[PDB]
Formats: sequence, structure tokens, C-alpha cells
Amino acid sequence: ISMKQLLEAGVHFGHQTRRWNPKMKKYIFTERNGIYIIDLQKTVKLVDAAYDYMKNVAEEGGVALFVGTKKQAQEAIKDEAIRAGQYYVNHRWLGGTLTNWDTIQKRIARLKKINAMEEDGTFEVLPKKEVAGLNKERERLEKFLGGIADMPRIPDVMYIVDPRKERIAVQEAHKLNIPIVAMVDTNCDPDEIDVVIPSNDDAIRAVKLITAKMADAFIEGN
RNA sequence: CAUGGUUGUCGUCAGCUCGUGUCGUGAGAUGUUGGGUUAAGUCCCGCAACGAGCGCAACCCUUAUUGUUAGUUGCCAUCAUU
Ligand SMILES: [K+]
Ligand SMILES: [Mg+2]
Ligand SMILES: [Mg+2]
Ligand SMILES: [Mg+2]
Repeated sequence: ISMKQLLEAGVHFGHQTRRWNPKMKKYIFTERNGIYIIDLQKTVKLVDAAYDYMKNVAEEGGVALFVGTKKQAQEAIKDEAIRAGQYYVNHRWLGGTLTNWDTIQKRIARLKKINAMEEDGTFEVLPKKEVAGLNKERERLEKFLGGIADMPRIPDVMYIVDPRKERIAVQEAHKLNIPIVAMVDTNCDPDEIDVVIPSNDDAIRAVKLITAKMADAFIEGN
């Protein structure tokens, strides 16, 4: 990646000055118009390190989970994670998704079962009311657990967009000792993420750019 | 005021709970809360909760129309007689 790519993506922008985090001054270059400016030089070095770390993790054969519910991030993380073949959560992270992984598997099994009924032909013979209700249920299960529907085990790495937004996701990660590679913003906390990627979380283009670098890293590892 | 069984009661009110997870040092909490909505914890949405069970609802009986099968002990429109 190039610092110019970042600048076009608008990565350098941060949040309002008052809404920053003092711990983020280690990666803040200067403040403009009441807003902070990330240090894109540290950004370039750190994104390189994250690409390297993601490549190493993929080479280990572990499983990667890309998390983002931010409107700027949901579609981007979905596409990039699907492109990498690794699993994603885009709409809403369910409490206990990983800590209660066992229970969530029951819902995933339900989702697979409802699909089998459709393929089997039960849906055709099901009464109008029954089939309609199952479509609604199936839709919700796909809506929530769809992006990880076929995950075999607990992920060995979690990529995150705006951990401050995905507070619960970071908490589950820490509980399970899952290393986190995160898009940390000027208002976010760096101490909670192993591999920090100082970047604007509120730019669609920037989220796509960073997620694309990471998806490329994992694909290259595989 | 040793009990089984049976029964009254709130009340046919929509409540009562558990599994896993999570929070709290702990008793506990969460879900069951909230915006809607319903007769309903009925249901949608959101939510560190995800599910599940007893409930609720439906399955049951009866009444309101009617198709067909049956047509005597029942019915009499078409018919003729009492
Ligand atoms: K519990
Ligand atoms: Mg209650
Ligand atoms: Mg209910
Ligand atoms: Mg809720």
C-alpha cells in the first residue's frame, strides 16, 4: 500500500478533537479544524505489519473472522471476507457468538436444516402458513449467522472495524485470547488490540481500502 | 400442623422458569428489559444475550351456511285418496 492511496481514501481524518483518546496521541500527527490527523507514516508501517501478520496467520491455516457493523464497513467487510473465503459478521454481533459458540451452533444447525427441507421438497408440501413462517425464520438466521454459517471452529484471528463500535466483539476476543487486527480511530483505544491499524473508521473508501489489503493478505497466505 | 389423592383461590391473569453465555467479590443480575403490538411473555423490531420448557394460542366440543351419502320410525314440494 502507498501513503497516497491512504490520503485519497481519507484515512488521515479522525474524529473531533474533544472526542479523541489521549492514548491515540502516539499516532496523531496534528489537529485540523477541531479534528485530529492520523500520522500516515506510522499508518504505512503498521498496515504493512498487519498485512504480514495476516499472511502469517493464513499460512498457519487458522480461521479468520472479519467483523464490521458500521454502515461504512458492513458491505466492505462482507465482500472482502467472502472474497478471502473466510467468515464475516456484518449486521449485528450476537452476544455470546464466540463465548457461547456451542449454543450458536444449534442455530446454525437450524439454518442448515431449514435449507435441507427446501431442497428435499418439504417446503413445497408445507402448508402456506408453515412455509411462510420458516422463510421468515430462515431469513433471520441467514441475516445474523449467515456470514459465519459454515465456520468450522473458533477463529484464530479476528479483524475488526471500529472496535469502539464493536465493543462486545472485542470483549469476546479478549475472553477467548483471539488476536485482533483493528481499524483503530483517534477516539478508539489502542491498548485493546494486538495489531493496530490507525485509520479513519467513518470513510467508506478507507474501510474498503484497509479491508482489501487484509483480504489480499489472507488470500496470499492461502 | 404427619400425608396420598381430590378441590378452593388469585385467574384464564400472562405470567413462572431453566440450559449455555455474560455481568457482579457476593447475594444476585441479564434474557423476561426497551419502541411498537396484542385478549395474551401474542407478535415485530432493538438489545449481551442465544435458545428452550411450563404457560398463551391452535389441535378438541358446540352453535351460525352448505355440498354429497343415506331416506325410516323422519320430511310432503310434485301427485291422487284419508
Ligand atoms: K443464567
Ligand atoms: Mg416476570
Ligand atoms: Mg410465548
Ligand atoms: Mg431484546
